[PDB]
Amino acid sequence: KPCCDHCSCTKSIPPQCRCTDLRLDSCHSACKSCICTLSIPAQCVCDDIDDFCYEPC
Amino acid sequence: KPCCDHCSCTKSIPPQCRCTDLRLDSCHSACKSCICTLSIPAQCVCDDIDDFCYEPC
Repeated sequence: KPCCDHCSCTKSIPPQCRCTDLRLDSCHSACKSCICTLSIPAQCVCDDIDDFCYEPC
Repeated sequence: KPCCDHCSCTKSIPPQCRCTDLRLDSCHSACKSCICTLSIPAQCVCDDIDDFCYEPC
């Protein structure tokens, strides 16, 4: 489920945006590159770059 | 080498702070939990929580 509570974007055109959220167990559904701690519950980061931010969670 | 360009902190006492930086190849030297993409060059995130921010990079 694609949402982001904290998005960071560059100030250029096209903008470069990422979600810095750390989430439990898994990244949102639209995340293509999800990296996670090797523990349970997993703490996971999406590091996809996009020209937009997902809507707030 | 411990620095952070973007730190996020809660507004409570004690504060809870993390570095959201995505870095190439590895996390700073003081990072205890570093997670990284499986690619080269690796893109890595520290998700340590601390009651402080590292100084800017």
